[PDB]
Amino acid sequence: VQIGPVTDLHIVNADIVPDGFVRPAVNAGGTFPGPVIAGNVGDNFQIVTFNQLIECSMLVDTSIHWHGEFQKGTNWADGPAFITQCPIIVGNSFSYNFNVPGMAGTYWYHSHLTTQYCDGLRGPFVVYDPNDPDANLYDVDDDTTIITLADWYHVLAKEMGAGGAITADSTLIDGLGRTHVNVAAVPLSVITVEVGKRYRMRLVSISCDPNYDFSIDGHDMTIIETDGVDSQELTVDEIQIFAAQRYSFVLNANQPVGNYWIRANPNSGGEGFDGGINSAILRYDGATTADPVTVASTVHTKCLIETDLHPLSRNGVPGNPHQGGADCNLNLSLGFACGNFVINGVSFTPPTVPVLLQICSGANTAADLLPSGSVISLPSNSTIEIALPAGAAGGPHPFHLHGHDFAVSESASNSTSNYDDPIWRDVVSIGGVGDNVTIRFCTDNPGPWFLHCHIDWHLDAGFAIVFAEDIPNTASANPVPEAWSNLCPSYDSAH
Ligand SMILES: [Cu+2]
Ligand SMILES: [Cu+2]
Ligand SMILES: [Cu+2]
Ligand SMILES: [Cu+2]
Repeated sequence: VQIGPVTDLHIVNADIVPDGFVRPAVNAGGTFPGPVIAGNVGDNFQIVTFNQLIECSMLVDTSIHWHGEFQKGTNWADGPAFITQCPIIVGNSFSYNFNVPGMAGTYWYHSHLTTQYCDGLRGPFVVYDPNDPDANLYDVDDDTTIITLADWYHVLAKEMGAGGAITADSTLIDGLGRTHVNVAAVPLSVITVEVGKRYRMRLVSISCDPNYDFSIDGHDMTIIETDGVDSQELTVDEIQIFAAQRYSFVLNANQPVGNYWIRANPNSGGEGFDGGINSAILRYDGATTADPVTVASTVHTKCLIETDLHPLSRNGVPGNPHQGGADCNLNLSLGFACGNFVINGVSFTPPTVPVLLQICSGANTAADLLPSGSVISLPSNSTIEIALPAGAAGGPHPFHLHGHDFAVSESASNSTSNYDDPIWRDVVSIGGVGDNVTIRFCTDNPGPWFLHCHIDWHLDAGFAIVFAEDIPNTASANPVPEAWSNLCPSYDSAH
């Protein structure tokens, strides 16, 4: 279902059984995944989030992030708990009121408090471009062509331990799928196509953890969008999609009428497709209603390599064409030890006062801000470079920056930098030991912006820092509604 751009969104508890196993959940909009929130580029979004949570097992507080939305001038509406706001308490509501100028494409929204989004609060967010340069490449782009991939757990997030290797109990495609262990024959999702039509498939990772090897038996996929960024056409037969990444791909339904397996193999949890785990069904109108009997190609011959992607627009790369050819170039030490992750030797633990409130209250520099050593200040209108050399315990880590997208100057498993025409995106795999994934952006958005691994269990384990961008201009750029100012007093009073 699609709602927005002006909408209510109730946050409720519900037991659900997507793989046949009932357990508690925290749901946005009553459903799993949440309803698609949609608008057109430049629209004003006004999302009234009513917190009606009762089940403490998964926390009754909440806070919602709009993933890949820049939130310029509205840092207060970003969502990360104790970064830009205190959580909303049960019984209250809060209006996320923001614009999306300049942005179109496929996004998502999730709880940004603790590991709550694992427990169900996740859904797609699409900004339609009425002048999409890609439009002519397909016949169908609508709610039926959104494909979410979700890891699902039989153990409540709050009880995961942590960390501590944690693994999912099934893979859900459009909210249905089968349990990895003692697989029960429960309903699979169907994606219906018509012979000869081309589809804009919007592939959304709403994963708390695993990355997926995504493929469709017998069919090609032509990538045209990555994390909101129109790309030149790239035809692949497999897509490794990491947590919180998005791709639009054109599917040309050019195979014989029939049933074809859709496959999403996670990097942990159940391996293979026995009993139809890691599966959904691509069904042609006119096919018998039966499970597919198709097989994957023994070797995928054109799998997505990220260095093959290039922006549709002439984005280029900011700054100078050599490592550290930036106004402010950074290299972070990313570590894991004794169950916790560190950035520059500091594991992230959420502050009592949100970083935004700290700045609004009078803080002027990173040194003034809590948590100590968990904030790096950035000057305005400056080319930033961030190298994120991998090696920390598993891995591969999908790093994500709030309030910005970025040029991927260096990709996973390839030590050749691209300062000419690399894809821009908002979440990127930093690959493996010896890799040196590197990103560049320009500081044109004052506010405290989260940078973290998007494996939620790793975020909770402290793999995060805040870029406090243009601290002196942060209050003037981001005026707050009284409801925002009411959040922390209500929250602290209740706790
Ligand atoms: Cu996110
Ligand atoms: Cu985000
Ligand atoms: Cu990680
Ligand atoms: Cu985040």
